[PDB]
Amino acid sequence: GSLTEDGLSYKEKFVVRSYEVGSNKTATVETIANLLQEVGCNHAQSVGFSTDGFATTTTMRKLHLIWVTARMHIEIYKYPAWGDVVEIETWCQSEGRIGTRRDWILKDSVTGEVTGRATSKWVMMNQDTRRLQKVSDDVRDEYLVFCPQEPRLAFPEENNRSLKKIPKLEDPAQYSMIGLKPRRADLDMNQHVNNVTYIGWVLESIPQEIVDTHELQVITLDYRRECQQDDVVDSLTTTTSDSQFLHLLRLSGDGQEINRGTTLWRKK
Amino acid sequence: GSLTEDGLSYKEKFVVRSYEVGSNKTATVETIANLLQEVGCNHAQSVGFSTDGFATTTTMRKLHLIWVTARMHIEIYKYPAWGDVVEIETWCQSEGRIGTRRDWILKDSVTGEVTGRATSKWVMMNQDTRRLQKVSDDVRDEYLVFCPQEPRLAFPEENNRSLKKIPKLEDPAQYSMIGLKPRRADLDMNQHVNNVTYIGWVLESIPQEIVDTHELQVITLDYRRECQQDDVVDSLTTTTSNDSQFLHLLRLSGDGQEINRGTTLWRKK
Ligand SMILES: CCc1nnc(NC(=O)[C@H]2CCCO2)s1
Ligand SMILES: CCc1nnc(NC(=O)[C@H]2CCCO2)s1
Repeated sequence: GSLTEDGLSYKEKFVVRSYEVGSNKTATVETIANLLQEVGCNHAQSVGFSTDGFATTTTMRKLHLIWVTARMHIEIYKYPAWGDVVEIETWCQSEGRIGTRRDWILKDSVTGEVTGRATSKWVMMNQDTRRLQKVSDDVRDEYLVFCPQEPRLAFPEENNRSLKKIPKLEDPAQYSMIGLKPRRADLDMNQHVNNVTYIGWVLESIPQEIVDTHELQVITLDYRRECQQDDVVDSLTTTTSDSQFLHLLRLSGDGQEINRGTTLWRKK
Repeated sequence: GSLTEDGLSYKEKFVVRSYEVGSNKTATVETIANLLQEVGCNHAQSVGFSTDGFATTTTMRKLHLIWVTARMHIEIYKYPAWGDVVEIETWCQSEGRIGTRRDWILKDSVTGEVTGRATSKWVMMNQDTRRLQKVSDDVRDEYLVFCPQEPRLAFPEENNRSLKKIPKLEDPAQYSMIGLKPRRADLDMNQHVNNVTYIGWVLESIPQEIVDTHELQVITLDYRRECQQDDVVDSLTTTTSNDSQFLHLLRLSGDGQEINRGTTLWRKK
């Protein structure tokens, strides 16, 4: 993998591994989300960022500032099969004072066809107090030299699926998965729970019958609070409709919300 | 990756991914175990076996027979870091009428140094009734043409760590992790729980303080029963011992039915 000719985006190819496929003989949504995170880290390293979960840059590290995700939106049209080669292109962009946006384009390396696309919103915050102090003009200069100056959006459509307000799930939930805990495989270098784990936990409340008759097409997820290593999560789901669902992840005890989102599934 | 010049073993290189590393800034033991399974699958495809995790041959598929693991033994001397290139060499061998043995050698592609090695015992079994059976002549001749004829062992030593009898953990356990469940990421094409998941569940009862002051050197695990998709596991551990050793036990919560038992040896950083 490497930065493109203009240095304003990053490309990388991946072969789909045998342990990365699920009950469809094709890659799982956690494999796809993991591959997005991998190409995002390699892009951050190729431009001088911190390589950890946050692409910190200088003066941000001086002020104990980190980039945290607020929203993840993934759309998949064709899940790659075992042995397939998938090319992913990622790029960074400034969203004024609110934060950053990271986009991805998934392609089949054989047919050159777009088989998926993703978008994410990142907010700036203090690593210790966790307060979203997204105020810094000189910090914006250190990352802008790596972003395309003209807008380049994976989902360009005016007021699309990635910019929709997600409501809160009313109790009782139609489907649920209680007692979900992270394991050592789900933790990073600083022992924080991987962003891809939350996606997998959201889908643990989808019934097996839906997974056996449908394929996941769209997933919009909002990150409200981070799940600690010793925390326990409850996954909630209700059919809002193709099939559509409303999701909610909360701490098993107090019922403190960590995530909320929507999923759209298609018949096979 | 490809079969070697003689066609009796398989080699493959892997770059360590960012999501594959843990608290040590190096690959997790589940990443290592996953890479062994990946090169094992590619070796099985390159010689004509099934790629569903059972390495099934023509006659085996006709009689509803599959290959299932009975023991896993992994030894790691240096965990690869993010961005490192690790070369793994795997090969199969017949163990008479008991079953098969699959071995691995892990090397750093830069220094050519051996940074790990693994061994596994595989028994033949009816896919449906789960009854183990002795390897017949028709089946044996179909897989022997892919195994080296002279013995090639990753752990050659006379009475090594990979052929030791593992005892059963007496209650109460010193450490424990209750309510472990598999997720959709842990299931294969036929919805069976991945063999690497059991290794991760065994290590969930090791205290965080041991993980923060030591690195896992050896792991011997025995597979007694398979955990179903809707099953829940209890992980048990007791210190048996610079180095630290433990005894492990995985069992179902609703009955205490054993699925795994093993030993782990850790060394100071
Ligand atoms: C879908 C899950 C994720 N996708 N991407 C992730 N992370 C990243 O791309 C890197 C670059 C920004 C800092 O972290 S998490
Ligand atoms: C450590 C976990 C595993 N290591 N290896 C595994 N599987 C394999 O190598 C292949 C060989 C044919 C059967 O499956 S499971």
